Amino acid sequence: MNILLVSQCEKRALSETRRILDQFAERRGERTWQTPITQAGLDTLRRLLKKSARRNTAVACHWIRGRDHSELLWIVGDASRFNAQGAVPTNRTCRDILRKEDENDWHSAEDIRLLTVMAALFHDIGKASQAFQAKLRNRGKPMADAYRHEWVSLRLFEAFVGPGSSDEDWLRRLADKRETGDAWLSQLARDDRQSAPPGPFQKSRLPPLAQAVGWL
Amino acid sequence: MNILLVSQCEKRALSETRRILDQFAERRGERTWQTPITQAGLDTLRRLLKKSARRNTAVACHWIRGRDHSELLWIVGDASRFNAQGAVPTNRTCRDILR
Amino acid sequence: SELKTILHSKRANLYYLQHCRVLVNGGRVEYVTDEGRHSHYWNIPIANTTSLLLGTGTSITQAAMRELARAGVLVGFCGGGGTPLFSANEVDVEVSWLTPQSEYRPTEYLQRWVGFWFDEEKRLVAARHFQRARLERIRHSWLEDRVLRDAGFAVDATALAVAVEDSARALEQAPNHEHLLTEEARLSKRLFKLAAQATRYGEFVRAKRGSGGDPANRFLDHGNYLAYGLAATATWVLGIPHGLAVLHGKTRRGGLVFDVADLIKDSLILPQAFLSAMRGDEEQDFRQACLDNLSRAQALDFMIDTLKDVAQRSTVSA
Amino acid sequence: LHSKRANLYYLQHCRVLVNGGRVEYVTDEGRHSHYWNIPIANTTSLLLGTGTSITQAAMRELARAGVLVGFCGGGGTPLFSANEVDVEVSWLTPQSEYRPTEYLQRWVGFWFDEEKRLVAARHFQRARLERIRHSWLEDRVLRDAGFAVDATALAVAVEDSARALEQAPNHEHLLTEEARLSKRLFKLAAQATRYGEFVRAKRGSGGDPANRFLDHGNYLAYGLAATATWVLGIPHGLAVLHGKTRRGGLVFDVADLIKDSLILPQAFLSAMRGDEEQDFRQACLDNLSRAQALDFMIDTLKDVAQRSTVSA
Amino acid sequence: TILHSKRANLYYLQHCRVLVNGGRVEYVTDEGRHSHYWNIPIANTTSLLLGTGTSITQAAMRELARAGVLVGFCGEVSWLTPQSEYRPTEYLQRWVGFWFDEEKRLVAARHFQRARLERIRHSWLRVLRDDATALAVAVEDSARALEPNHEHLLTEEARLSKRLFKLAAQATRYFVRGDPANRFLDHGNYLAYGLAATATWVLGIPHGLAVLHGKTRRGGLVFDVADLIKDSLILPQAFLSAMRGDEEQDFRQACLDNLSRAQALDFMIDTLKDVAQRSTVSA
Amino acid sequence: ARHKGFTRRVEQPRFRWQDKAYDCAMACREQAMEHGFFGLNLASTGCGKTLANGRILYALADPQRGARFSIALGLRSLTLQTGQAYRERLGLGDDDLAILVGGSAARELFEKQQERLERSGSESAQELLAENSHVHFAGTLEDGPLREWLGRNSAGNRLLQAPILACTIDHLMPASESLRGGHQIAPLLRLMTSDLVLDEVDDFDIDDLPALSRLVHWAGLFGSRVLLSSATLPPALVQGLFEAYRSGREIFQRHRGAPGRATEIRCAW
DNA sequence: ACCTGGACTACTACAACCTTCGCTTTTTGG
DNA sequence: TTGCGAAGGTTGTAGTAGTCCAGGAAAAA
Repeated sequence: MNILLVSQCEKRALSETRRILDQFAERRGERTWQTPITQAGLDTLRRLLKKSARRNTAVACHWIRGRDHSELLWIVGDASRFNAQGAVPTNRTCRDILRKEDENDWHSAEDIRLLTVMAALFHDIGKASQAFQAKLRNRGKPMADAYRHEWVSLRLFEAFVGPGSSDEDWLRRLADKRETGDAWLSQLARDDRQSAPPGPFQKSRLPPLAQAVGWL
Repeated sequence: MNILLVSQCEKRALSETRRILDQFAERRGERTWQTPITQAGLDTLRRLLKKSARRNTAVACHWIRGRDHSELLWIVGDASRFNAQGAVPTNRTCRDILR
Repeated sequence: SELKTILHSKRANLYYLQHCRVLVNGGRVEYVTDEGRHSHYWNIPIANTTSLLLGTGTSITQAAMRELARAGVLVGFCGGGGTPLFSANEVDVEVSWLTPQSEYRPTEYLQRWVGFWFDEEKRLVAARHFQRARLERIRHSWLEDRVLRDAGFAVDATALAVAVEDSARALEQAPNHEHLLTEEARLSKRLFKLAAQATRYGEFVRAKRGSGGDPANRFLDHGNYLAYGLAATATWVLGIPHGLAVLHGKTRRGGLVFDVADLIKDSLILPQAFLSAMRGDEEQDFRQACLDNLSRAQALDFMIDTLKDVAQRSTVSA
Repeated sequence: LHSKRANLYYLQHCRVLVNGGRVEYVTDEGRHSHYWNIPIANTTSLLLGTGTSITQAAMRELARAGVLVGFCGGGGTPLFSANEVDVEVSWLTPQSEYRPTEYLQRWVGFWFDEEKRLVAARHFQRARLERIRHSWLEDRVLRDAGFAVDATALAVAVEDSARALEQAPNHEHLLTEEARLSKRLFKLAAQATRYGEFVRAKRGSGGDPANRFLDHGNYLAYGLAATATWVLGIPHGLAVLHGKTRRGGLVFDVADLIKDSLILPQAFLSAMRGDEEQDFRQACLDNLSRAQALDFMIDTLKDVAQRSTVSA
Repeated sequence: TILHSKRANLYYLQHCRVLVNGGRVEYVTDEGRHSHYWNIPIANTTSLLLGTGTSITQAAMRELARAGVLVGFCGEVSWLTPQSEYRPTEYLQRWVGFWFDEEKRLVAARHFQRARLERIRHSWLRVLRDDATALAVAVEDSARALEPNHEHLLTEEARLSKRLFKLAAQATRYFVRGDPANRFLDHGNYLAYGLAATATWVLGIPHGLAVLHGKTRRGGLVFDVADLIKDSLILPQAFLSAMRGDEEQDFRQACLDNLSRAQALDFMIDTLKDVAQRSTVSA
Repeated sequence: ARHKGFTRRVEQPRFRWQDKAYDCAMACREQAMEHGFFGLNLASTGCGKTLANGRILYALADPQRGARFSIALGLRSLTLQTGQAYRERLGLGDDDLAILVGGSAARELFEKQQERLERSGSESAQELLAENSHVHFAGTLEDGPLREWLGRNSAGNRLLQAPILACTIDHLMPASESLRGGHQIAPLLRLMTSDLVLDEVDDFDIDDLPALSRLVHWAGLFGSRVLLSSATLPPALVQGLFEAYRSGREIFQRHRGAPGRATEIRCAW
């Protein structure tokens, strides 16, 4: 079998490995050897190199198994000077070039941001009711409000969106800044009436995203 | 066929040969490349190396013809670095020793 | 002329990268990894490479892409670890290819191919030819490669002969596409059974959509993508568009890659995946063994030869 | 936006990456670069130029949305690599966001009929001889440039070529007429520029500045035509005028539409002023952009197919 | 550690000093302004040949003998055998028991000639490609001649060598034993003598005792053992190489390759052991 | 980070199994970072499980960046001496381990002030934590990324800053069991940003185990890594808890990490 | 007037880190 | 809060060979 041995040692380790290896192979390069050797020779070479190795030793042995094929047998000493295939890096540096802190992997950050921001802009809208304002200005004995302000906000939002409509409808309507007018408050199904209207969360009342915003 | 290429280049020639050879093979060492290749690609390699060579360039190519046998194909640049078989001197000295 | 001297069918290297950045450094195309307190530059022999698959956490720059294209090397992004790039509902996208456009390819094969793709019956004949070639190659690989036998791949010849003969009988009698697809599925299941038996694996069931957890399924799912790369480069080299699928197009986008990949996905992938799982190896070892095996079997040459033959016979029958 | 019809944008000096599920561009000019107004939908295509990089996650998101991607060269030409467009037929109906094309069917529907190919070649030649007139006569900017075009001789040559083109029975006669018109236009421009006797050396062997300028303009125009065919979806091999054997025929056929009308004046002007390569390249790109060539190439290519199907 | 057959190197040096440098054995050759050090892989070598204009230092001989390698000086050839190693004895005892009796010593001398003839026949029948009837006739005639006294055996061997030389010259189409063929034959003879000395030392038999050339020159056993491979391969190799118009170094590398490809050392050692065993059997 | 006490080997032969578990932690670290973790600890009493838990959890965390985790006891009230004993056994200075003394508050006590405060409509201004609870910590407190919203020195910011926390399970349960107000903000942020260790879980009463299951599910739903610890864990409890953790982990992987990867928790005993 | 090892002493080749700066490429058989 | 790769200059280190001085060895079965 013919093999190729390459050294990447440094400092005194280099002289030692040069001494040990030069007994078996002719020098084809400042750090490369190559020669036809038998199995026993290879085992004894591995043993000898293992015995006297240091911290700065890194020697790799490749076998030219046959046609268009060659394999890495073993690495003696430090294994961080080669990759799995036995190649070596071409250059090195300390300055980070991957700069992998800019990009994160929160795959739903934007959806959360949009849902929250839309929910924030409407959440406390119910505080415009006259009863709430009177309570704010009232200094005397307090009376608990007949309805929570969040429920009023939900009813106002439901009235605005318009029942049974697909998402794009109300989205487009809201986005159009020119459109203004209080003509959509006639659909405010008040819950004080004798007949209790259907709950806003039923299937025919709101589209999906509308319910997602309404829950928040 | 699989080949073994060893670069003895010097000074500026080193960067050029490293640039050319890196297109064709992986690096197994500071000055060693080794990969399978076809005859046409090898001829292109040699021609490209010859074209832009300089005074210091020194490159050698060995062929693993078969089992337990290998041959030297060519050298580009100065052949003083390598001997007839392709090996390289281990040391040099200006001081006469032979006498 | 200079970079493209080596034919696509004689180059040696195929690459699959992860957690790296591809860029040009000092006139060479290299990819940089991270090692904590230092970064390393590794070189890529573009003149001896066919394809390039980029997985998770990778990026590439315009200068690198310009260098790659000049040498006629395909590049494609894929979901890491055998899983598809993007999946949702019935949508699937395994790879997003970036084929070169600065090169000009031969005009004979495209003209012969497009001269029948708009005829149903000729497409059926082409599909039948594809399947016949597949069965022949399967028999060759499983009963004529002594390397697999030495590695420990033993199969009862009689059962294989029975299965292949039954499949050939059923296939050639297929009246329409659906029968062909169903018969191909039947043959696939039978081959799974036989392969599992051969290496004493035990009871095996093939998952779908990369949901498998046992080593066999993961190894097969990863080994699929190498075939995709080889098929893509084989289709490009002849100048045939990826979209003109003949068999699998009904379910995928850019199906011809999948069609031409099937010729090899069972001759050398299944045995090697099973052998590796039996050995308890890991992803890197299986990938290396499979790539060596493909290179030794000269798969790309076979794919190109089959495509040429199918086009020629399609023309001749007319 | 190179072309209004194609909806094709060009990006430079930018890193494309994803932060929290959204594709983001980082470039000088911060959060004011107009790259934030690029509709990401089925009807967009991105071309990345000088100083640019793209992450794998970004292209996952783009593929999810259905946006094609391509890497061009400095300024928008030439094209190095890009995605590929699939066909649209009754069968072959996968579920994906990418919008397919239909012009390959119509193109292949006549490329096998020799006479229809003859008609198409006639249309291409007519388009070229039409555009030569506009470029060489109407351009007030070109008139102020300095090279002086004599109306009489150019009109005589254009009319003679038009007569010859209308009466070409076979392809070879059309090629001969094309060569005659090209030589005559070369001579007219040479006389106008005072450059002296000039020729089109083979292999690009010409050492004179005119030769280098002509080769460079040719390279740029071929790149632009490659972009055109890719956008539309036709293959390069399916030549119309050239021989069926010559690879890349369609690219040169489409490229010829603008070459003799845009490149030719610029090369001689640069040679007269003796400018460097970079300035010449910039001038060619500026003239191509102003003339809105790519739009014209796309429009003509669609028009041929429309006429072929209408006459069917 | 490596069997002498497995070791795959044989050197023939010239105009060089052999010295130890930094614990390694290397030989130095002048070049002009600077001098060069080339290393010798002792653990992968079988023998070493020193030509004209070379010298050695005792510190190098120490290492060479320690590793087991063999050394010798040429311009017939004086060999230094490492005495610091202990070799098997039984083979030597059998060989001396055979060699003590002149009558027994007479037997088997043509046995080696027969083995060499068989090797020639088997080797001639595809490298030399890159008449069968005439070759068979010559082999049969030689065998008939070989199968009364040692002098007749020597004359028969000389006739066989002459016939083989004539046949080789005919195949080449270029013989007389100034031409490059003669010098190439001499160099090949030197190399084969080296291989024979190496094999004999490996076995452990004494070199001085000889078979058929004992009266001819000192250390006749080495020459006798060499003859087997010399006739088998040295002749055609030298003829072809000289015909090619190749320098001495090229011929020598080719001959080393051919000997290596043929596993000649195993051939010679096995044949020597077989001859010894048969001779003991006759006793 | 770089805590020598968790890295130092132990010479006493009775404390070698700790080294074995610590080694297994490195052996399993890589895949746990990507797929999850669900650890068990069945060492019998008297074996000093606290140091084992500290070392094992430290080993999992990436050495380059450091480690974070919290220890919860199944005790109604946590006396200070217990926290200091934990410090001693772990050998951590007062600048690296916060202690949450006391017990949980009553639900109805906050009601009356809320009704009184409802006069003004500022119901969002209620303190995150109860008034009795105090965080015994004296480390860095100036460079809080969330300092703006949580308060400069409120209990919340101190709780969030401390790399290691010791508390009772009743102080984390408001993450999922809270029905009114904003009592679930600080513990929820703690759950997202750190890891979890449960100690003497089977000490819980039978009818409180649903709540513990819900907490474990949410802990697995936000990217933490759980590690129970006791010596009397009946199989049914462990099976139920594993199923809950896996159910939670499956949802999380949709919204984090590389899409498409399978769901293979990395169990250990 | 012998021959190596070791310690000590110059004294160059390599390699990376820091600043600017232009942004192409022959482009031809198509 | 801000691209990408090349060329020129500066800074630091490992690695090579010359000089001179001192000691002269290998431990089975």
